[PDB]
Amino acid sequence: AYDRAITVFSPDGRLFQVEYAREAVKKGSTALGMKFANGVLLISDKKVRSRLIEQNSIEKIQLIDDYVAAVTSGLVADARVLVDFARISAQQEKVTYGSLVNIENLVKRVADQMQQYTQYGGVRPYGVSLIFAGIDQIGPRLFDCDPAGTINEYKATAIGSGKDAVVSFLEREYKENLPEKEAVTLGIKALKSSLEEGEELKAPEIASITVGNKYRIYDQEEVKKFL
Amino acid sequence: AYDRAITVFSPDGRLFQVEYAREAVKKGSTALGMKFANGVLLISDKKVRSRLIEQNSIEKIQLIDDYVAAVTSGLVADARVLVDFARISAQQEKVTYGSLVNIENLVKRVADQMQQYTQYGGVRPYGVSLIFAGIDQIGPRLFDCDPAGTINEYKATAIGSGKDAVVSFLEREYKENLPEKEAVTLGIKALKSSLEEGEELKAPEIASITVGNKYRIYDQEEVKKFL
Amino acid sequence: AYDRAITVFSPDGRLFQVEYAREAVKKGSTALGMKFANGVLLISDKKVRSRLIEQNSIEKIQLIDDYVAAVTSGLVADARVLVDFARISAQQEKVTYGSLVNIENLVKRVADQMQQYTQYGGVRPYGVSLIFAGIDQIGPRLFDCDPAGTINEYKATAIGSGKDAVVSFLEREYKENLPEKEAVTLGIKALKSSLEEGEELKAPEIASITVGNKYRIYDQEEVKKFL
Amino acid sequence: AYDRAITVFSPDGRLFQVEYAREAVKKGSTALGMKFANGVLLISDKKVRSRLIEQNSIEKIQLIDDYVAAVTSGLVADARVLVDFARISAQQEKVTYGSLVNIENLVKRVADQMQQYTQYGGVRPYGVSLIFAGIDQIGPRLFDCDPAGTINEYKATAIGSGKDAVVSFLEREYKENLPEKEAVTLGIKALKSSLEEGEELKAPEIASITVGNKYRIYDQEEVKKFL
Amino acid sequence: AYDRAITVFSPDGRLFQVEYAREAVKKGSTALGMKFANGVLLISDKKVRSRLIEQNSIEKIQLIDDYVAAVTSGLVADARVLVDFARISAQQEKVTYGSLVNIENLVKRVADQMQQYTQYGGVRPYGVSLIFAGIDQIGPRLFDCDPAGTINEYKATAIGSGKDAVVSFLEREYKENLPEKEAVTLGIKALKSSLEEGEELKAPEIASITVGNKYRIYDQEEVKKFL
Amino acid sequence: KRAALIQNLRDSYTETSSFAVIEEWAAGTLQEIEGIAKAAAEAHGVIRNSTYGRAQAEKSPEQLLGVLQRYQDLCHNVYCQAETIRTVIAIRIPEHKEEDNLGVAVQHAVLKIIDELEIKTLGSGEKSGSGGAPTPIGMYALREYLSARSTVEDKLLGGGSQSPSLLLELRQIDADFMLKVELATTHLSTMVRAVINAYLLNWKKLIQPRTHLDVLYR
Amino acid sequence: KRAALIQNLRDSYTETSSFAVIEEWAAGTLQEIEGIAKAAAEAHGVIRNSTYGRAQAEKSPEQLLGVLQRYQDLCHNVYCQAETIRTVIAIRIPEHKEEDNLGVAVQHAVLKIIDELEIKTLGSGEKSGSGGAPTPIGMYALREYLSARSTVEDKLLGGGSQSPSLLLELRQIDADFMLKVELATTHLSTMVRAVINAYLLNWKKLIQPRTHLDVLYR
Amino acid sequence: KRAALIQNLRDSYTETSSFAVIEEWAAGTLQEIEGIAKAAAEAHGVIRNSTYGRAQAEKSPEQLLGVLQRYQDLCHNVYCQAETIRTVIAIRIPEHKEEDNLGVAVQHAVLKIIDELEIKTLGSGEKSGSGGAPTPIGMYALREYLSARSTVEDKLLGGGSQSPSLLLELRQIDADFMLKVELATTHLSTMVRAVINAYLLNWKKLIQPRTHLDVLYR
Amino acid sequence: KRAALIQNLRDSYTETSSFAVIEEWAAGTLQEIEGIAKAAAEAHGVIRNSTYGRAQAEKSPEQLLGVLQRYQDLCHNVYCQAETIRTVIAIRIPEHKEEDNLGVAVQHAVLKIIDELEIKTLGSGEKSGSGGAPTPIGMYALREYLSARSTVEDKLLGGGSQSPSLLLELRQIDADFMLKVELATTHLSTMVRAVINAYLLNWKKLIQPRTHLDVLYR
Repeated sequence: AYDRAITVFSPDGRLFQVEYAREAVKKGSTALGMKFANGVLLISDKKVRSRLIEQNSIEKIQLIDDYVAAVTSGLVADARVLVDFARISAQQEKVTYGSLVNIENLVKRVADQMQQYTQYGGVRPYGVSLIFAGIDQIGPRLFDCDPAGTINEYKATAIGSGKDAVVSFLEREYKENLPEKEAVTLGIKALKSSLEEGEELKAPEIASITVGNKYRIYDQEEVKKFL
Repeated sequence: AYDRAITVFSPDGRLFQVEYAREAVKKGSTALGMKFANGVLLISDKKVRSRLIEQNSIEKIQLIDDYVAAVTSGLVADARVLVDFARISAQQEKVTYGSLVNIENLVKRVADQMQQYTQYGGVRPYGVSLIFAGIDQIGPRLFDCDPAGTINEYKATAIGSGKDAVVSFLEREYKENLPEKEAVTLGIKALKSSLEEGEELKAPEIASITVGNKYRIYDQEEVKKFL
Repeated sequence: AYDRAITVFSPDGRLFQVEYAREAVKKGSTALGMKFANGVLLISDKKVRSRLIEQNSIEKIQLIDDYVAAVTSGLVADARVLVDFARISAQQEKVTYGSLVNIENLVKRVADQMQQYTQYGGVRPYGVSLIFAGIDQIGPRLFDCDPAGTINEYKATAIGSGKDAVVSFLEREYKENLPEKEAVTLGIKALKSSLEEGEELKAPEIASITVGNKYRIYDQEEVKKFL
Repeated sequence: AYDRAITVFSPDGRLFQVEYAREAVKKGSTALGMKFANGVLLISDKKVRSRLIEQNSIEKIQLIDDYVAAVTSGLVADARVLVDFARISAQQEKVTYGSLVNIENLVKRVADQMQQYTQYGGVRPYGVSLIFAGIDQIGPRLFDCDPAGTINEYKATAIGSGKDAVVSFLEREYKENLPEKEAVTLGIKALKSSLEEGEELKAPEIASITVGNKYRIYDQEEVKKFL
Repeated sequence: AYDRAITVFSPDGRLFQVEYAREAVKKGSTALGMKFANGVLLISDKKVRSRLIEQNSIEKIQLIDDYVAAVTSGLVADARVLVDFARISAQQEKVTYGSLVNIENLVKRVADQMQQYTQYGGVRPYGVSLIFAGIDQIGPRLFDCDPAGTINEYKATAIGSGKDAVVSFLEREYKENLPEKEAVTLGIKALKSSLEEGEELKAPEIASITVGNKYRIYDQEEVKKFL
Repeated sequence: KRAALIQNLRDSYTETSSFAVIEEWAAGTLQEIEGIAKAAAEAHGVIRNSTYGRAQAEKSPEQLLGVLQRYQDLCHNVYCQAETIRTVIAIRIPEHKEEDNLGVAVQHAVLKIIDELEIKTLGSGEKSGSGGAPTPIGMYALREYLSARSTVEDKLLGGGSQSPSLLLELRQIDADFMLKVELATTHLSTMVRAVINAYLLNWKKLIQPRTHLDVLYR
Repeated sequence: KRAALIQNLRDSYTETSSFAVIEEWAAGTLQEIEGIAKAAAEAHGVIRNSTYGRAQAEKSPEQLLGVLQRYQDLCHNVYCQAETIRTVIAIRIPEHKEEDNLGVAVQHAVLKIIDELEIKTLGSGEKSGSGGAPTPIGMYALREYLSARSTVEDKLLGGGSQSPSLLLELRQIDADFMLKVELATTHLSTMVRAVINAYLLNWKKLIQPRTHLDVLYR
Repeated sequence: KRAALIQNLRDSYTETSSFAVIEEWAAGTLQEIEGIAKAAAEAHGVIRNSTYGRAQAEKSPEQLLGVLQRYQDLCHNVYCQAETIRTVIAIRIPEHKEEDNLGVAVQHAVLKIIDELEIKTLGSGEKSGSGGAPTPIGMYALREYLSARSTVEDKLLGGGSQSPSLLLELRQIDADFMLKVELATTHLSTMVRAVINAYLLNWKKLIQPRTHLDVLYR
Repeated sequence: KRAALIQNLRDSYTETSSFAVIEEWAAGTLQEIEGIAKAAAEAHGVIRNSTYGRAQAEKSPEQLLGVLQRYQDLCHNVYCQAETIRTVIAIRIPEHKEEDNLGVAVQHAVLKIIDELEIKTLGSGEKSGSGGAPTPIGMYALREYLSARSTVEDKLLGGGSQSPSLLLELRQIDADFMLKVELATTHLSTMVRAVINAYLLNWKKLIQPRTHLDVLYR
């Protein structure tokens, strides 16, 4: 078979090793983002693993700068290395031009790195998907990115195990330009949609940013009022 | 078998990995270009995937400069990387000589990069075809380019899944030197020809350029009047 | 078996990957060249593929400089890269010495590049043959060159699918020092000889150069008068 | 088996890929050289392939400088690259010391290059043998050199298909210090010895050099008088 | 099995490729060295192959400098490349310190090179053994060296096909501090010991050096008086 | 002329020849099989209820002979039709090469399933291999039956045989041969459906197992 | 229309057809098998206690015939049901390719275990292969029995036979054939459970052995 | 002289020898096969309609003997002709090497399909292997028939035999041997067409399985 | 002395021993085979024309015995000669190594084709394997014939047997055994030619399967 090496096309024109890299993404917990009235938000599930782990330790929403955030899903080591790359790439743009004008280009620079590892032998792809959300001179922006290096801009999207349940649910309920407080509810509903059989939804992370402002991370007291 | 490595000829003299790379191109949506009276145009199908994806996000016609455009079909990550390479390559020609005199040479520089990845071990070919259309000191120009690095200049051509239905249809109806408004109709007919059994054709992209002018992208309101 | 890698001799002392590279050359359309009275000429078949392809686009005789031309046969992408290399290599000789004194050395430089890719692992041979024809301080010159890097100087030769029919036919009819107009006829007869069963010979390309002059490409009106 | 890679010893301490490289040498036409009274000569068979090939094109005796010549047998592309390397290596010795004092060292430099390609992976050996003949401050010199990088100095030796017939024949007839005209006859007899059953010997090449003089290439009129 | 790659230990901790390299050494003709009263000598068999090979051509005892000599056995190409390396290495020591104080260190430098090629993939070991004999500030020295990079200092030793017959015979007869003329006899007896069934021993090479003096190579007239 | 010979071969057994077979298999053949299956199950019911005496060894039951012949008739048409499909493929196996055999593999894959149908499911050969005969009953079912019964009949007639079990065996030969037909029809149906699906999904490459793309060379 | 033909095939043998079979196997079938196992073991007890005389060669023991026919009846339903499962899979084996066969392998894997059930465990073929018949007793158990007994009965009746061991063999044929049913039922049970598990864990890919993700191309 | 010996061999069995065979197969042989198929099917019709009595065991049916001998005659010519093709290839199998065997493979491929024709389809060997005999009926068809019938004839003549099924078997032997010929002819036709195609597509390399390009060396 | 033992072996079976055999095969043997082929075909013609009665079961046909003995005599010489060739190769199989076996492979390749001739084509073994016997008739052809005939003779003599088909079988045994000889001779000729070519193209390496080049070491 043709699935043993990143540089080998199958006869139908498939890079199987990329597609398998994508299966790594499904093992992550669900996260979603959606655009609303003059703003964008991210929500991410926290599968608590133990009393003994610090909670404000590795949670999944990471600020890239003051106006841009990201959620990841997939191999955690690779997510880390990509977030840190995204952060350095944003600062390079700021040093060259004094401001990040289009976030699409930060994402494009990250996606380029990811694609590069699907064309040369002797490296494996990054087993990660990302969502990028933030404000720029175009407006609020929501993007995703996968192991292949593939970009899409969304109004709402999800990543992780419960992706399909959540994209399926927003496909039916999502409305443009809700207020912040309702978007967040709609998001929480979508997330609840994805669990099986009367299973608990413990406190997720939520972060939001609205035009003219900086990012704000909801603290878990504020987040509870939506459960 | 002899189809596991880009550097290995079959006994009949075939590079199977290149041919498989070409199968990746067939999975893209159809796009076409054609020359007309003092001009050239591109049309590309938009298979809408979801309400939730931003429409003015990744659509497939990309300006390379003000007088040159491209459509791609195949792996989207690789298309991106090649369009951006094409764009940089155009600017290098402009800085060396102050003007892009022959577009054939921009295409040749891109095609050369693509061929280079079909001769060295340790890299895989780009799974993309491109169409290049624009005006230069020779006149209007229409080219295509494939994973192997193979160039052809056309009067009309297509790329993507529905390539054959479309090339077949233009082989019978295409006339040189139509007016713009009719070329666009003929194009839409060609595209419709390629769908199976009373299936909808949603709004495609259309971009055109006529001698002496700059490129213009039809907005979807103007595009509708041809459906 | 011993045919999976360019760096591996068979037990009889054969590089099979090089021999297979040569099979790529046979899939190209036929082309021939011959020396005549104070001149040399090239002729090449044009298998027209479609109304929709531009004819003065990729045809196969390429000037290397004003006094030297080449036809190729085999993989078109590799032909292109080798013609462009040949062109650069001619200009280097001209900048070092102010004139291309012996064409044998331009060919030798190209053949060397070709041979170099039949000795190192991690690269595949160029799947192309070439014919080089032109005038220099020795006189009129006609050479060929293959994937292996092998050179021969000819009075007449061919390359492509119909090579054997044509080399067989010139082996019987060819005479040294014909006039231009008769050499061209003899050539066309040779080429016709190579088709099967009352099959059409559409307009080929013909280019000629005679001592003291520059190259001239016959335009298709002039070429017709020999059909 | 242990014959798939140049870097792999068999269990009896054999480099089979080198031995196979040597089989490439046997497919070349026969050539011989012998020392005589104050001189040395080379003779090489010309298997004429066609009326259409130029005769004074690739024949096999090549001057390295004015006092040193070489014949090759094996892959022609590799022969070429080695003769050109030998020529450049001779000029380097002349620029460093103003004269080629011992030819043994030119051969040693060439043989070293050839051996180098029998120790590293990722390269194949050169499929060529050479004979080097010339005059230097020691006297007349005759050497041979094989794919393995092995040197021997001879009074007479041969290379090519008919090596064994010829080395067998000289083993019985060869005398030291013949005059030029008789050495050339003896050589031709040796060569004839190697053909099977009343088969023609067409005009070979002969080149000779005698102490105090420069090399001279017999023209085919002079060569005929020995047939 | 574990014998296909130099970098692979067998489960018993064996590098089989090295051991096989050693089998290359056994195909060489026998050679021996022995210490005597204020001196050391080398003797090497000459298996004459043909009237037609020059005798004072490749014979096996090579001076490294005026006070140090070597015999080799194994692949002749690799012997050459190591002797030439030994020679350059000796001159480096002389340029750094003005004198070769301990020969052990010349040998160590050569053995290090040989070992280096038994630890990295992509190179094969040198298929050679050497004996080094000479005088230095310690006294007369006799060393051997193998494909593995293994050094031993000996009073007497041999290398080549007949090693065992000869090391066995000197194990019984050898005495320290003989006079030169008797050591040479003892040597010749040892060598004769190694042939089978009333087989001729043709003229070997002998070279000797005694404290305070330079090396001297016996000419074959002097050597005969010991047969 | 050689190209003309091949062309005459292929013109005479086209893809509509083999498609024709598959349409019949999805409609007519599967229904006739199921009908045989019910006839055989019904005849089994009759025999399960009968007590057998020497009376029964003097007459071959025309109900069972009926079922069995009907089944042999179906297997005959199915074998002849399988061979049409097999011909359509076998004459389009292209030039032998060590490459471009992606289609040739589809051909060898499907031909192999048709071999399984004919040789093993329909049990049509003289001597079956050391693979055994996995099918409950062959084509030559009628013959197997008459033969198995006529040995038991001889022993029971001739002082006959006084073995009480031998009398029951006569009955069991009738019962079992009807069961064997119910089973064999079920198994044949699966195999017929399997082939219908194998063919319809793969036919394109069964006819054209190579495409001649010459677009890289000039 | 070709897609319509495949669709009619698959609509008529859905995943509920095969799941239906598996529910029955977990509830009804395994219980009916165990019941047969206990009937057969009880009949073995009776025979271990009996002393046999010519009296016994004049009558076929209706207890043993009873057990044996009951077992044959189960094997019949299990074969017919196995074939439903096998049909459901066989008609969803997708286009032949040299790639994306991760699902196809699950299919071939589970079909192979159903082949093992039908051919080897239920011993349902005419001639078993050179794999032998590893099952203690086939479907055609009743026939094997009557046949083995009726030869011994002939020899004992006819001056009968005076062999003391031949009389004990008649008994041993009854004993062993009941043992063979205890053993075969135990072994069948394992295989039925093995298939229940094989199926329930793998069904998703048995139906959709490929997913058409087109998300990398545009 | 050694080259002369080989040359005499190859001069006497040229490519026109083997092409000759293939033209006959495409025209004459396939038609004669089909004719035998119809004769055998017609004779089957007659026998399906006959009621058989002891009358029939006193006479060997000259219609069936006719069909069977005609079929044996065809198989004889086809074997002898297959062997011509096989000879043409076998004497052009070149020097044994571990390289340049791309042509040699085409040879071994086609020779293998002619083996399959002769050994397996025509069933021409004394004892067939543990591959079984997959062909419905061999060359030695006439002999198999007379032998199978003459045992049934003895039993029915001699007090004959009173087995009602044994009488029907006599009939079934006639019926089945005609069926076996319909089936074998169908299967033989496929194989003959397969070979026609194998050969016409591959002949070039069957004669010259290597080309001596010396163009890289001097 | 060990080298002297080997040398005596090889001196006594040289390449001229085996070449001698091959010259005879290309001239004498192939012609004697063809002659047997025509004698056997002519005898077949006679028998196809004869009507057979009890008269024929009282006399063994001396024409057929003639053909069959003549054929057995040829097979005897071919076997003994094949074994000369085989000896010439087998005693030159060199020291066992895991290298330099390019020649040894040519030896194993040709020895294998001589095995095929002797064991399979001439059918010279006691019991043939599970490869079957693909040859139409063995060496021990005379014995097979007499044996097959003498059983039919007994039944026809003794009140003889009144089977009409048994009488025809006696005839068919004569017919078929002559056919079997026509076929076997054709097949033997191919194999004999195949070996002639195998040997002439490969003899150099059959004798010297290794060359001792010591030119790289000193």
